[PDB]
Amino acid sequence: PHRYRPGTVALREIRRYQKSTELLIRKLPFQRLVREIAQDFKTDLRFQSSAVMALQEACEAYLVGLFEDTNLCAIHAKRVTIMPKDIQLARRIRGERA
Amino acid sequence: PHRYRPGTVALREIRRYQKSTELLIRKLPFQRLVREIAQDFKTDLRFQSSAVMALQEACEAYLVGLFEDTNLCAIHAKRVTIMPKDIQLARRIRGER
Amino acid sequence: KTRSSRAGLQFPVGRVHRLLRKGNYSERVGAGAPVYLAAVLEYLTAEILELAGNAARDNKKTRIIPRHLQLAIRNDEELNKLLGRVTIAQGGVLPNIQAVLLPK
Amino acid sequence: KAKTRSSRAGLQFPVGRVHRLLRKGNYSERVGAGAPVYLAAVLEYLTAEILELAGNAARDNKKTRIIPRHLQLAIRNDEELNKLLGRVTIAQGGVLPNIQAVLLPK
Amino acid sequence: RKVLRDNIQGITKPAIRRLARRGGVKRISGLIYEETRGVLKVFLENVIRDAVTYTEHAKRKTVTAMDVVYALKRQGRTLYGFG
Amino acid sequence: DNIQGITKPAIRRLARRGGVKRISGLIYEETRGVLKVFLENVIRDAVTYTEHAKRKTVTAMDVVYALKRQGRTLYGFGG
Amino acid sequence: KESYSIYVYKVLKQVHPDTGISSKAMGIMNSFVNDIFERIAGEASRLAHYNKRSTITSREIQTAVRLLLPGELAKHAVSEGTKAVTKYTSA
Amino acid sequence: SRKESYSIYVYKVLKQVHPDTGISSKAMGIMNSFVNDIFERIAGEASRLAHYNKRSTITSREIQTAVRLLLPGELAKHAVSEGTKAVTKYTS
DNA sequence: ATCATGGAATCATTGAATGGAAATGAATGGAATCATTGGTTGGACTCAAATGGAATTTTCGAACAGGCTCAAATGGAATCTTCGAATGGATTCGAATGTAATCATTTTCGAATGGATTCGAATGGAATCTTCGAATGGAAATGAT
DNA sequence: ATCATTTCCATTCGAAGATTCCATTCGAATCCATTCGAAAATGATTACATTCGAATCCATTCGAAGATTCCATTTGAGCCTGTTCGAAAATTCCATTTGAGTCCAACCAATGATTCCTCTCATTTCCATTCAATGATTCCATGAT
Repeated sequence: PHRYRPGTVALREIRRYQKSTELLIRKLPFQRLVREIAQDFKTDLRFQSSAVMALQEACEAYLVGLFEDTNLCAIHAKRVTIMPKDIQLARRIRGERA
Repeated sequence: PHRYRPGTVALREIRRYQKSTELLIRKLPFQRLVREIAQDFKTDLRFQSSAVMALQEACEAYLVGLFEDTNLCAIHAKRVTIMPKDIQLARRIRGER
Repeated sequence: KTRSSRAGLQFPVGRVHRLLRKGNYSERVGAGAPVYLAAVLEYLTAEILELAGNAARDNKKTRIIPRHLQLAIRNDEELNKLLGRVTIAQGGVLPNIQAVLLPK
Repeated sequence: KAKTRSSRAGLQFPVGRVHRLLRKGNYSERVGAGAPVYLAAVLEYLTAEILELAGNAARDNKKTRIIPRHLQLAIRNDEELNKLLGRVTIAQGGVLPNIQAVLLPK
Repeated sequence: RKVLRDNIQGITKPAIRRLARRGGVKRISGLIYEETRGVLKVFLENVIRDAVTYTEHAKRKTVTAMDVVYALKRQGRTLYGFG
Repeated sequence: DNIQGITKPAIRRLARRGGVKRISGLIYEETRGVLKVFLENVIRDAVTYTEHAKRKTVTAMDVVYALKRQGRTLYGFGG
Repeated sequence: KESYSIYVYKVLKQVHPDTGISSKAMGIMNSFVNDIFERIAGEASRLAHYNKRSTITSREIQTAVRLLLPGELAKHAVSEGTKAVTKYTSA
Repeated sequence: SRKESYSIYVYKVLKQVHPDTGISSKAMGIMNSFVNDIFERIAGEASRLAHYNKRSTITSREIQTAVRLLLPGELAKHAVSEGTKAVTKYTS
């Protein structure tokens, strides 16, 4: 039997997803999530498909940015594992919070 | 002889300066620094005294903010001492760097 | 009668109309717009003045100073976020010490 | 006779239209005849710089056609465009391949 | 209609993982995924509120890509490509 | 050597108003860099405003416009 | 030669009738009004433009305040603006 | 009813710089977004300059101080150059 | 060190999709002519910003003592990565619905404008008062037993 | 928890000065009336978003082995902080100089408005060529031995 060591497929995935630009969240889940949120704001709305595509581009771009900063926070704490305390520190210094 | 333990006069300095609003840099040096810096852009200029006050207000407000975030970074690293590495992380996350 | 009176405002509906016309925001300004705007301005001035005043007499003082405005702004959530990117000259900070720096 | 102001300024970008958008966009009641010339110049210049660096990255990806990934590589590897677009998102740009040193194996 | 509820769970753990990898993340604690779902949820709310505000102002019932683009610029997260 | 006029005690006072219990020794120069960069970026912008008004005096309003542009809006000096 | 001081003072007297203002605290108040004015007016101008309309009405100012003001501040301000406008028409 | 973009111009400049390279529809949309963005940043800052100075006109001098304020460093110097040269060519 | 595994980067292959072209439509920028005034220029003037040099109040500092934080190194607990694959979920596609958006020509209102006047808000200058700065002991930590 | 020098905090007084209350004024908002367009509206007409189920593809997740990262701990250095103490230099004061910035007024120069039209640029179908989807392909970094 052959088994990669923990961290190997991770590094290879970093290389794989940093080389690509395709959207990383599947499309239908993200669309339903958009309709749920917007419905809780106003009822009886529809969406141009390009509006959900804008939303999803903006979102993945925001989250990937945030994981960059989260990861700098783990490493600052001498860790390799991103934790919620890392994310929360990123968002507090970004001034999105607290 | 009696001497406070290390860290107490610090905590009390924190209490004293968070309780007050005065500018903390003495003013003449800061005016000198401002005029020098401005010279390198246009020669030779003058200043409304209120302009130097505006700059100094903005400078100190920025620095206190930056020490807030720096200190959260130190604490995040399980330290009580702010290090340049902390300032650099604060500034990189703020997107100043 | 000034439009401020017919709207019940301390803030100047006429002047706000002139700044709107004269500020390059659009070719033409309806007469409802300076009314509703000057309303919002007087309102927010008032909310800040209330919370600031409160802090001014719980700090044992007669006259609102920037420190009191700063206490008001930062201890209120929605004013704080509205003025998130603003610096109050002579505001100070509001006292906060990280627990882990405390003794014992 | 009839010759356009873009020609009289030596420009690829349309000085007339930049002048109409200036008048029609509520920046001021009046637009000097010099302001749209100089603006259309700065816009054409920055378009040229971006396309320059994007074309370069498209030619190291061995492809004929600039795609958003290429604009994104151009922006983020150039220091000053990067800052100009610090707060901007290129749809379908991706990120710059960068792995923190300490995550590499030993 | 049908009832929309719990859709943030549709953003699965593997997709949060892919987003973490494009962002340079080697190892993800198990409490990250729900925290990510939290932050995403706030992000979309703050964008979508403003977009809907532009659409309501246009007396429209269809949210347009321009409404999203205006909201994002307004929010400080300017987007190119729908413009 | 005017950046040295911003002394160590003044940097430490600012750090205390910021809630800082203990200051490493390399902080002081590092702060001195950051302060200087701050002053550069604002004062450059302020001076540009002065140059455009064809003035020789940098005015508090020039400073305020610069700060607003830099994302550091200041209340109390005329805007 | 202009300020908002007489109105800031009037409203202050309305809300807290026996307290005063420092000079510089009044400067804070004037700066605050001008900042918020400019944010509302600016966003309203954009809303007009986006909708291909040449005029800024109270409906623009309203959508502006909703975009610009957080939560409960938005809700109260929308009310007090709508009540100033109906009160203005019938009077 | 019809719309406008900068595609013909972006495409012209593309031909000048990199004569055998093409541009995708999405890359062009990115470019259109970039021009409209920067247009709005310059025009906005210049408008602010006129108001600040009690003037009713945006002249090429406004556009220029705008460009100095908005663009970083070497980008500013090149762009100011390219604009000043188009303007003198335009008048004289 | 040697070699097997499995993922990746590389070979054109064979065609779907996407561009860059060509043909013309309709609309917009250019052209050429002006009241029209904002910009400019200038001559006179006031306000504020050094400058200066002296007292003066005050910060700053170099230098040591020893506390205590920080860092390195250490052990095991626990948590997170890798693995296979049934299958749930998504993606695809073709289509029918119907609903909202958009183009169009009808005027309902509303906001521009501009002249002539009241009234209001700016400013300055005088008092009323709050705030600040003392000196002076009491609660209160905070360090040593 | 114990009593003990610090210092914080409060207190109570006196003037220093900053608010504000008020006299004056001149500039701005109102009024009032009118031209003319931007906004509102309806109605016919797309069209593209929503929805459908069916087929097909792709991704998910459940549950477990064990790898290895996180953390708790000790422990020893090195680097902080706190006590003066001398001491420079920031401050305060005041008084001068005078250059810049302002303010009208007469004036020049350049920007609007507009009508006709021609030249450009938008969009469309048309077609050529790049991109891609897949398949086997050798290459190669990793993992077992």
